[PDB]
Amino acid sequence: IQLFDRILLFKPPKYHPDPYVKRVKTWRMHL
Repeated sequence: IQLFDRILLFKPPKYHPDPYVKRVKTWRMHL
């Protein structure tokens, strides 16, 4: 379930977001 770029831990009960902290995840992916 990570088809965000190529198209457009726990589970959150308040929202149904098809990940809270990406501010520094994608940046480290290019390293």
